[PDB]
Amino acid sequence: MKLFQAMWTRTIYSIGRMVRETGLALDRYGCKLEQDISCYEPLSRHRNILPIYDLVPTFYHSTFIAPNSSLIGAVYLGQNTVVGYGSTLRGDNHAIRVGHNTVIGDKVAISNVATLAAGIPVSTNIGNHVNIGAGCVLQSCVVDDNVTVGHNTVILEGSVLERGSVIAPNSLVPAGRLIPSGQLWAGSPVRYVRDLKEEEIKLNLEQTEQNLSIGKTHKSSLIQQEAYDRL
Amino acid sequence: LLKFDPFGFYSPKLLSENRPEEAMPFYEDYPQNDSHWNLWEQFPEDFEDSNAEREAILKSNK
Amino acid sequence: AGNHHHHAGDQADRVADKIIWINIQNRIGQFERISAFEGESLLEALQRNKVAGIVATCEGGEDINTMLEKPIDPVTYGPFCSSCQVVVSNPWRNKMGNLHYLEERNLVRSSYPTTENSRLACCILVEKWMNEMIISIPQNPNSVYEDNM
Amino acid sequence: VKGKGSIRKGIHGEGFGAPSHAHDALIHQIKQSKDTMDYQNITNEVAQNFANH
Amino acid sequence: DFFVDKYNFSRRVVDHRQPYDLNFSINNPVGSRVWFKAWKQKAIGNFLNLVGVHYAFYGAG
Amino acid sequence: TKYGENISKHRSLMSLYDLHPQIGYQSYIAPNSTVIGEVTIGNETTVWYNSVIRGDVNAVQIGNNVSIGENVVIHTAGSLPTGQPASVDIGHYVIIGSKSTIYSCTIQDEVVIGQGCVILEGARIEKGAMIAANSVVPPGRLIPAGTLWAGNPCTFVRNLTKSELATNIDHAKKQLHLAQQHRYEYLPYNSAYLQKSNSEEDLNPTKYDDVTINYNFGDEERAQENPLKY
Amino acid sequence: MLRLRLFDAYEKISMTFLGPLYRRIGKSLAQTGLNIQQPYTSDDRLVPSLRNIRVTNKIPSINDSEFIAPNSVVIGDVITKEGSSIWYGATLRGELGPIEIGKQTVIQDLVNIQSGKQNQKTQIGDNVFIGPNSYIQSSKINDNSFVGMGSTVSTGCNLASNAVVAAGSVVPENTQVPSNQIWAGSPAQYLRDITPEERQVLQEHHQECVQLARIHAEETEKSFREVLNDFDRITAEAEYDHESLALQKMRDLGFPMEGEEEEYIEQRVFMREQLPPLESEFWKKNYDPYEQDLFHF
Amino acid sequence: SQTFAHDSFLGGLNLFKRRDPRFVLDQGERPPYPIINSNSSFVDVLSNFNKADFGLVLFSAAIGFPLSRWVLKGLTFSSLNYRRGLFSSVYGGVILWGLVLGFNNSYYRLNGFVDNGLVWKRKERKLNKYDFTSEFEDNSFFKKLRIRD
Amino acid sequence: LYSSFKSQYLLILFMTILNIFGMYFYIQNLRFVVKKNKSSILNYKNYYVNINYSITLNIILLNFFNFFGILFLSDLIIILNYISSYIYI
Amino acid sequence: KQNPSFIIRLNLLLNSLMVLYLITFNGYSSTFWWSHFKLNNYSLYMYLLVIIFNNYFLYITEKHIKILNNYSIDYFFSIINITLFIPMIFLSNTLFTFFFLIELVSCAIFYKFIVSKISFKNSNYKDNYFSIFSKNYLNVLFYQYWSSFFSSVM
Amino acid sequence: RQNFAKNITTTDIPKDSHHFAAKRSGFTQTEQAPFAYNDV
Amino acid sequence: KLGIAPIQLYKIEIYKGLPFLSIFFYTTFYFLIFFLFFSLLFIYYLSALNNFFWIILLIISIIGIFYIISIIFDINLFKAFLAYSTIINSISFILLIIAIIF
Amino acid sequence: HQFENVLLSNRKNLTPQESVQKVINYALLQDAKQRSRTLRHIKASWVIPALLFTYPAWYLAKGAVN
Ligand SMILES: CCCCCCCCCCCCCCCCCC(=O)OC[C@H](COP(=O)([O-])OCC(O)COP(=O)([O-])OC[C@@H](COC(=O)CCCCCCCCCCCCCCCCC)OC(=O)CCCCCCCCCCCCCCCCC)OC(=O)CCCCCCCCCCCCCCCCC
Ligand SMILES: CCCCCCCCCCCCCCCCCC(=O)OC[C@H](COP(=O)([O-])OCC(O)COP(=O)([O-])OC[C@@H](COC(=O)CCCCCCCCCCCCCCCCC)OC(=O)CCCCCCCCCCCCCCCCC)OC(=O)CCCCCCCCCCCCCCCCC
Ligand SMILES: CCCCCCCCCCCCCCCCCC(=O)OC[C@H](COP(=O)([O-])OCC[N+](C)(C)C)OC(=O)CCCCCCCCCCCCCCCCC
Ligand SMILES: CCCCCCCCCCCCCCCCCC(=O)OC[C@H](COP(=O)([O-])OCC[N+](C)(C)C)OC(=O)CCCCCCCCCCCCCCCCC
Ligand code: FES
Repeated sequence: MKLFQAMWTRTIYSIGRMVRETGLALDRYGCKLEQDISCYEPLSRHRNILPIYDLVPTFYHSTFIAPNSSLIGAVYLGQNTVVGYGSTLRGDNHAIRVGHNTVIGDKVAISNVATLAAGIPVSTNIGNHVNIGAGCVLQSCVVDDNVTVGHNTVILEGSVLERGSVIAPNSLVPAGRLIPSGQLWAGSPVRYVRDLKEEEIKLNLEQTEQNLSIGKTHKSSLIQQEAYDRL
Repeated sequence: LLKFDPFGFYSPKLLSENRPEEAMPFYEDYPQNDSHWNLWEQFPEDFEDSNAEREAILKSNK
Repeated sequence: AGNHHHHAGDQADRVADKIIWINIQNRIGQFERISAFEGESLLEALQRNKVAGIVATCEGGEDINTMLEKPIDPVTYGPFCSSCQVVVSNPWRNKMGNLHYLEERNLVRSSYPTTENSRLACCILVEKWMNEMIISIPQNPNSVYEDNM
Repeated sequence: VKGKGSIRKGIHGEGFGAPSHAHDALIHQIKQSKDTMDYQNITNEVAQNFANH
Repeated sequence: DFFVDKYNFSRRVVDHRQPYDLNFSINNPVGSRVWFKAWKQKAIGNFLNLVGVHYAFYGAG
Repeated sequence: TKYGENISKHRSLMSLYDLHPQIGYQSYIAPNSTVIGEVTIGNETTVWYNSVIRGDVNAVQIGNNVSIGENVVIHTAGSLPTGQPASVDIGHYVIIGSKSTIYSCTIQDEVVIGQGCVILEGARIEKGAMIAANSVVPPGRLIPAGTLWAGNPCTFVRNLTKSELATNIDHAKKQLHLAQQHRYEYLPYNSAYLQKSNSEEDLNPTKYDDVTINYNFGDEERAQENPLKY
Repeated sequence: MLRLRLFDAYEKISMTFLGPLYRRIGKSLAQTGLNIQQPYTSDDRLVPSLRNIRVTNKIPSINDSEFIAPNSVVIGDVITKEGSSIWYGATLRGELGPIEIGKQTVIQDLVNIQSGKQNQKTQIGDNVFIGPNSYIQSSKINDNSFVGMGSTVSTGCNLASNAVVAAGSVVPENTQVPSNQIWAGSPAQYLRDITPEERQVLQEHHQECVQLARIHAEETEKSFREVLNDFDRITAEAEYDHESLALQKMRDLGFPMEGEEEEYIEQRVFMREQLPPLESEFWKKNYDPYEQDLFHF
Repeated sequence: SQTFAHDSFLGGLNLFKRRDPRFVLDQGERPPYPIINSNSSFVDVLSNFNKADFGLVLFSAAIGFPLSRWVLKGLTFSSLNYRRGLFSSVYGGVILWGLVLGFNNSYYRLNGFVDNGLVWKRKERKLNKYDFTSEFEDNSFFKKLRIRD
Repeated sequence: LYSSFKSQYLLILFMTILNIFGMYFYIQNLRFVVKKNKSSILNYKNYYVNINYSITLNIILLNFFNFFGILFLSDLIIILNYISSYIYI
Repeated sequence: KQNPSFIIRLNLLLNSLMVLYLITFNGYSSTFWWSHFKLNNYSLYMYLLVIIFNNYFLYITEKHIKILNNYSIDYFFSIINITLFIPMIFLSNTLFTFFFLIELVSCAIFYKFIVSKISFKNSNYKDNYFSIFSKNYLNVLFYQYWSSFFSSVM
Repeated sequence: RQNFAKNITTTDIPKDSHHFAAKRSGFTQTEQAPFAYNDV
Repeated sequence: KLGIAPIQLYKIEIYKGLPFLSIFFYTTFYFLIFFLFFSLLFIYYLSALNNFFWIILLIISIIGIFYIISIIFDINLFKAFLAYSTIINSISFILLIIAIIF
Repeated sequence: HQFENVLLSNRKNLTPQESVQKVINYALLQDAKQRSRTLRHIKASWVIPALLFTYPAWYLAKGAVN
């Protein structure tokens, strides 16, 4: 029975936690008896990937995840998704799903609200070739494929961006609003600007591809310098 | 009073309870009946809930 | 909300135009000038500005049925000590008016000398008309052992 | 400032007390004109001490 | 041995906080020559400080 | 040379020679977050990841059951033109959105600050007020209690109703259980030291100190209320 | 004899036998518990230091800086001159383009510098100030420039010396900010001309931050033993009394601290002469006793 | 059979085996064992020392090490010399307490309070009218801690 | 109960007067216990509030006995009567 | 600044040893040392009860001192003297010996009140250069001393 | 306030998606953005 | 000596001036030894004089009760509250002692 | 039949409206599954203590009052 399986999982998890507690306490007591100060040292407890019980982040090994970033709870990354330095995907209350070839800029924060009205997902879903600038904030928003969001942009709950939409930097998308496909929107309250051209679309595609390549180079260099754990 | 119609029988009711205004968060309207005698969420019998996304990603990673 | 005269699209008012100035003669004979706001007690303003000479053993008194309510509830216990006394100048003392019986009880029970203009900062509520009010703050007594801590 | 608690240093010098506290004229005089008194200035404190006596 | 999957089983940081009188002559085992030298110096100093007290106590005992 | 090492030397809590931060019970400070200087945190207050709180230039007071958000920078000013104390004061149930910056200000209880806000020194936000995400509160500006403001510079929109105030308070109370869920993932004993390699300095100290007192004196009886405790 | 010998024997036996045994057992138990808890748990890690990251031959040159926050990110071609400060969480991705930071240039917390072009460089002058949560893309910022909190400088911007950008200001792309001018708003526009008092306070604020960077660097750059000593000192001060504090000050001044030394107290408290006044103290314009200025009273 | 031999090193464990929970006997109640010397002086009590008293002293010495270390664990701001001196003082105190217990045991054996190896010719046997513990002790571990005629 | 057993109606009356007055004397503080917010009364050690597990455990044992003293009071009464019976009064 | 935890633990240890002596105690019920002390079951039980309660309170005090140290070693030395000498009162067989024992215990309590901590290192930085008068110390000493005098003479 | 989940799985909520339609062309520089969910 | 209701104000002052730990130890010593021996004076030690003690105890109890009934509601200090709790319990135990010696 | 990750699938052929609707439906279904799993874990956390400690509590109460 599923309930029995869950109960067994909880029991074994608690036993493991108690075993860890006693082991660490014994090590500390041994240090105290041995006049060893190793235990006392204060070192950052930050964990890049933190799993809530039953909510473990999942990502393809091809993805580049900045060691400065932090993935928490139910997070799902695509094939070559790149997460910038210092960006946090809390995804603890609900899940966060990302596409194959998206780029998340540095200092981007993604966190979803507790609940929303009927028919509105309470999880962040991002397209395949999305490019999100540094300093952006996202909450329970849906973004389709081939979407570029400018730096320092705020996207609130229930907001849907269709394929090809572009949002200028330093603009906010009010909660529960639609950004149609192939249009440019700017301003703190987003206002229609114009329809995108093929040249601009190609430039955005090239920009996101360049960001993916830069992420690959960063991953290689960090692995070389031992700053990246070989998962 | 004439306009008042919390349910959607006479005046259509959005699934999204309200229309959010700019400079405000999107919050559900307070229901007319606020009874808290609610069960935990109910699901169909033999409901499939396996973490298919995680399983597929783990299988691909190998 | 309320108690403001803003319309859609107006700019916020400056805090400088809203701060109420209180002039004080310190326990050491010097002069001080501090800022307070309407709706908060003179004791809160003085503690925020860190004015010396006030012990405030009870720290404002009870949190319900407080002396700051304009209609003072008869079931109020009043101040729980007399360690926040301040001497207020007559022009504003007369405007403040007669004392509550509990406040007068505490003031007379004060161990140090008292003046007819003495009042309790916790019992005083800041008002707009108190602008530029002059007070004096001699040293208040220490009640219990915990005051030294 | 190291070893002086909440006292903090300004551009032109370091204060003699915590940020929001009030400056003391007597302490200022003691620091600036230590041991020197041209005349026995009668401040409010001196007048009040005389009255109390 | 030296290292396991993640934990260093030989991890060790020496405690730099040690008492000043560690390795002093007096702290040596009682009855040793170093201890006797230290104790003799301490006793001479104490007697010089308190000639009368040492008399009244030790001689009386 | 100066900055060449493999292991970060970053600590969440730090002091400057007299300025020890104080944190209440059930208050979660993320390991990424930095809280340095004279900073006081109340009970059930949560500071999320990558947030900086410097009370070095002046004191910082944080109330109870408040949320600070992510990528938020709270810092103080040397002084204010009005002569008021330049410390940062935040009341209870205050929610501060991510990407926001707080200068020396006075935020009262139940105030909600949007994501990316910029509150400048001397601002006074009264009880229950709300601020749009990308708005700026200019220095020395008073936001009345229970009012909505938006834009840069911020401009009045409308009054807030008791339902809106209750919703904000409910959100502030709701953040607590998420904070506790995050908290439960850390054991009281840090195991990072077990992953380092012994060095010459570790094996043989250059200089020795006199045993005065161990900072963890009585910790065999102290409760491990906060796992992220040195 | 017997009692102390037993004490020493037990001390050695404990330290040499029980310590290692308990340590080994605890480590094995910790490993077993972690294995049991997997995959629904995470363990502590050695967080990498992302200061001075080298990418494809691009080596940061930041050794000539006063303060670099331990948790900041400096990658690629980032050159900083003497006295520059980079604070907590700042990210300088120099691989996109060269990032030059001048002498005594302050970059506050959570400030990101990223060139939007492929190889366009970011040049920042001396005595420049960039506030927290700022975002500079690619621009020429001359000396003594000021950027406020939460301010964005876009690509191609050129702001001249003594140009002020108000906090919360989004400078439009390809914008020129003349000297001694204040620009504010979003999009940022000219507001007024900097007054001498405003310039003075801006300079004082910049100097204050420069000086504070030294204290921050001193605190952050400490060894494990020094941090442990600081924790011990704070704990001891939590219980030190007035007499203990007075004794600390007395020993720092050089007073006798032993009974046999009490007989030479006068040589350390009274005999030592006082330093004569500086001759600048004889040139003061006025010598009237100080009193609070009763203007506004 | 219920008490250890008084001449053994474990003969000092008979102090914890008592017939009734009283402290002292009544003035006139016969001691459980024959009296060897009612008017015992210090010298004769010392002369009556035994392997049981030596075992009590050895127990005190063995148990004073953990107790001395437990006391010392609350020591701070102490030099090594003072710490060792404090350990010596506490250990000596525990051993002195053991000597006192041995002296008391010797005194009890002289007075017949505890098993001294002798038995009265005619036992004075009670009637166990009130019995709340016989079955409990027989079925429990406490039968060892009580002596029954 | 013992006063009634000894037939002291006046003593019972005065005991009750004192008991009720003291009861209100203790109870009135529950009014002050109400606070606008949650207080911070814990000492800070290592930048965090210091909560003592040992004192909490002792308080918990005291709380258990305070709640359920009636159940086990017979044993305590037996022990106290046993102690007092040695006194020949 | 030595923490008095070791003094408190020493007091607990010696109280436990005294409890062991009482548990193993034997003898006849009578008076000793010139009929100035009574040795009977009720008096011994009172002694044991006082010792047990003192031990428990000392245990709680040790935990509190580990929490925070605002009490000197002389404070707990006075507590040690009180704990050592106060249970001997119930062994009194005459009002004369009772008076002397209570006088000794009163001196010990006066010692405890004398060694009370006076000045604290608090967060109030406003009274550095002003005189604040607190009479609690003198009031305690005065009232304790005169109450002891009246009780003793009567 | 209420914390239950709106999106139930026991059955599909009856809805009409044609009463309200979202504008997707012909915008102005002063008009607000349309709404994403328009089911009644 | 004890500080019972007729003479209580000095006890209030002592409690005001004492630390919490001092009160913690002093209440234990007081109740467990001083007051217990005071009770045993009438119960066990000086039992033959109970023909005189009863009236004195009754008068003291009545005077103390009628004197504190109003004072216990005039205090405004935590130390005063603790001291008056001790005083009220002392009076109650004195009434119980009268009942016992009856 | 077989699991399909709609979010990671190719939706370029469909119109943007159909693409967003499919993504929303897929997100809702996955969120419902996650909700079910977490609710089951909460239920297990409820059941375990009951089974483990109900009889000890009854034993304690029975011994106390009988
Ligand atoms: C009559 C008038 C009164 C005076 C009489 C004489 C009394 C002498 C007492 C001992 C004096 C020791 C020296 C004191 C020096 C002071 C000055 C000084 O040094 O200043 C610097 C000194 C610091 O320098 P320091 O180096 O750290 O310490 C000094 C020494 O180095 C280290 O100091 P320490 O104290 O740590 O070390 C002491 C050690 C000094 O070190 C040594 O010399 C090495 C160790 C020698 C050990 C010798 C042990 C001998 C034991 C014999 C037992 C025989 C039993 C036989 C039984 C029968 C067998 C068949 O010497 C001892 O151990 C002395 C023990 C002697 C026991 C004799 C027992 C006689 C029993 C008689 C009756 C017998 C009846 C039965 C007979 C049956 C016959 C059949 O200042 C201090 O702080 C010292 C404080 C000393 C306090 C002493 C008092 C403690 C108790 C206070 C009680 C208060 C009242 C409450 C109790 C009420 C009753 C009293
Ligand atoms: C109906 C009204 C009822 C009113 C009741 C009023 C009182 C209720 C509350 C207090 C009751 C006593 C609680 C236990 C003592 C407190 C300390 C303690 O044990 O916790 C620390 C310790 C905590 O350990 P940890 O947290 O791992 O480490 C702590 C430190 O880190 C490291 O720890 P450390 O190394 O610093 O210290 C270790 C040591 C620390 O513990 C101690 O040192 C003990 C401190 C208390 C000493 C006085 C105990 C007196 C007991 C006799 C009855 C009177 C109780 C009066 C209590 C209040 C006095 C003011 O631990 C122990 O060894 C515990 C042993 C406790 C049993 C001692 C029994 C002595 C009996 C002596 C007389 C025998 C009869 C003589 C007859 C003679 C006839 C001629 O406790 C435990 O390990 C177990 C805790 C959980 C189970 C507790 C069970 C308590 C049972 C109480 C039964 C009471 C009598 C039966 C009911 C009577 C009414 C029907
Ligand atoms: C409340 C306060 C506390 C409780 C109340 C206080 C009680 C006060 C009254 C106590 C009276 C005790 C009297 C005991 C007298 C008998 C002693 C005894 O057993 O002697 C047996 C022995 C004699 O044993 P005997 O009696 O068998 O010998 C006679 C034997 N016949 C008859 C057969 C010949 O006594 C002695 O030989 C020595 C006598 C005393 C010598 C002088 C000692 C002075 C000690 C001064 C202090 C030293 C401190 C050293 C410290 C060292 C470390 C720092
Ligand atoms: C048939 C053959 C039978 C042969 C039997 C032979 C053995 C006879 C002796 C058995 C002794 C059993 C253990 C006794 C108690 C040991 C206590 C101990 O070591 O704890 C150290 C401990 C020291 O602590 P610790 O060593 O547990 O560790 C402390 C660790 N920290 C501090 C971190 C928590 O002592 C205490 O803590 C006690 C403090 C209060 C003082 C209590 C004094 C009690 C005195 C008891 C005397 C012995 C009574 C024996 C009764 C026998 C009745 C039959
Ligand atoms: S604070 Fe005590 S009366 Fe005002």
